[PDB]
Amino acid sequence: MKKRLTESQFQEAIQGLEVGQQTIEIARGVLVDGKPQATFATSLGLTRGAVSQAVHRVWAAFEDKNLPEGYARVTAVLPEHQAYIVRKWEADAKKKQ
Amino acid sequence: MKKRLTESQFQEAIQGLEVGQQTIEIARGVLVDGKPQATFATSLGLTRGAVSQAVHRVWAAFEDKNLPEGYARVTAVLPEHQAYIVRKWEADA
DNA sequence: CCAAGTTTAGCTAAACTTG
DNA sequence: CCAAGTTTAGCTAAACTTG
Repeated sequence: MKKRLTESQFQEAIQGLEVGQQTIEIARGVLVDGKPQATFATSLGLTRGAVSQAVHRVWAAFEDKNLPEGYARVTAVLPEHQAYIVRKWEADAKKKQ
Repeated sequence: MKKRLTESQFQEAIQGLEVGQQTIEIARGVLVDGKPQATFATSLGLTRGAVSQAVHRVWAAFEDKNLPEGYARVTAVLPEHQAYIVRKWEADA
């Protein structure tokens, strides 16, 4: 019920995004129009898991585009201490609330 | 190519991994016994994609465990400069 | 408790990649 | 070409989480 976009936010999310029209329609109805995921499961004959994933794809896409300014995602295999530091960097940024 | 394992690496690989006996059989058949994926596609009535995925789940598992002692894969969203630092570190291998 | 939503190994399609 | 293998959005099952 919580977790939502504007049309403008939504349009950003789906720009470039490689997904079909069903996914788009489901995500808009849920994220923009505040309708329950369950009415799309029912109406489309789909499990609730499928609908949660559809909504998730558009959600995730929006987040990947709204990372704090200047910030980058990074992944790497690191030795223990260097890995610990990344954990601490993040965790100290989470305990910045 | 062509990626392969002993039955002992294979076991190390899948330890702690949630994986069914079918994925196990396909992965063993291909990575240990050296058989081709197409074999299992027919014998089990699966698509090539499914077999290709089965082999992948185990291979990725092995990869994560043949990593050097203490080494860990990590992911984060950081300020560029800290990301720069992580890339610099990660290059050092 | 309840009902809605989440998660993840594992499947398909079908376009793509490799040798 | 073709044979075999890769990729990834989309789906399920059904345990688990959330409100």
